[PDB]
Amino acid sequence: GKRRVSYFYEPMIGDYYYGVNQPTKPQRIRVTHNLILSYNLHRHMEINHPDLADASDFEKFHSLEYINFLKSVTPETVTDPHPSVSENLKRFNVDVDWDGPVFHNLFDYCRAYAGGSISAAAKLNRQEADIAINWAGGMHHVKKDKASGFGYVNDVVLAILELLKSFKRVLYIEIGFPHGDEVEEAFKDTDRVMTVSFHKVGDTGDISDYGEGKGQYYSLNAPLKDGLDDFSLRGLFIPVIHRAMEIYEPEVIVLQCGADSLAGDPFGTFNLSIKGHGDCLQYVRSFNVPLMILGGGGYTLPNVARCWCYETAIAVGEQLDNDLPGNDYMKYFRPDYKLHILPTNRQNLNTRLDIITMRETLLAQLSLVMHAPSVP
Repeated sequence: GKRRVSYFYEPMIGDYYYGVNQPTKPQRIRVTHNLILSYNLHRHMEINHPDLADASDFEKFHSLEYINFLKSVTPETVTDPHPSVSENLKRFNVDVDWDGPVFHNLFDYCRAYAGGSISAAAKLNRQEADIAINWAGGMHHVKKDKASGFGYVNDVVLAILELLKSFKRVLYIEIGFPHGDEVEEAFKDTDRVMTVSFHKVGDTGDISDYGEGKGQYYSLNAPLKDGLDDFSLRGLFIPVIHRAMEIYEPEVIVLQCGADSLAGDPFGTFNLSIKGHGDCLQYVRSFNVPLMILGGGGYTLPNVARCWCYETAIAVGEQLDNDLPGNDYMKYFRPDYKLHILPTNRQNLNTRLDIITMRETLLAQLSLVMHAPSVP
């Protein structure tokens, strides 16, 4: 009676990201896939090729001038760039200071990763999967007109728009490092999406940024300090999601599993193990409610691949051996060659009392949902 799990993967995505002549250059989705197969997880899920997204899909959320710019970005146009190209790279926040899809096939990279998310939504809509996974997605911080990180299109908004065609109520949860402001804002004035964001304290997503009009109280924010550990996160996550499920009764869940919240990420300050990150998914998966699982940020490639391999196993109801079976990227897991990671020595600035404080605030906010003028 296992859950039906559909796993979306474009095998050419590494080719779009690094070019056809770098087949062994480590690419986060290609390596994640490698680890998943090394644990025989293909035996427990359906592997699906996504339908590619196109510009018309992107333009539901994104500005035409931005999407046209992305179409123009090629190795020939951005190498020795004309000043007009450099100015656009700045205006649209496209970083060209690393090898990556900018220098290979940016637009098809976008079509493939976003297509995975929108294809996952369509499959959940047709009830052909109970859980749909797209690790290449989860780009929640991409703006209508600006890129961010690994992301150039906001596949999360696009996926949620797709789900709203068939589902009355969507619960979106995110455990990546930054606030997915762009997702929260896309849905801020509706009660047909509840957003719950666990993120580093920053410029957006304060604990009283809880929604507008029909959306009042349907945006939840947990702005957390440096050094978040498994214990702290669990103490907040489980009670808040327990109450959200009881009160909001979503028809479908989207979980963004951004891996920049892991210990030792060079662009995050949190201290989660893979067990502590995965515990969030384990709790969500315990509900027999349709589920989309997405990736996101995460800048220590071996830790990202371990994290999403482990979470694939959680999705399919398998336990994995911590001793890594042979894979095609073994040197990157030296010297211990384990699936799980240890937290660093980083102090947790989120005190026990800070966690109780935020918990009581969010639980109180959810109580106010019961008094909303109308029900979705």
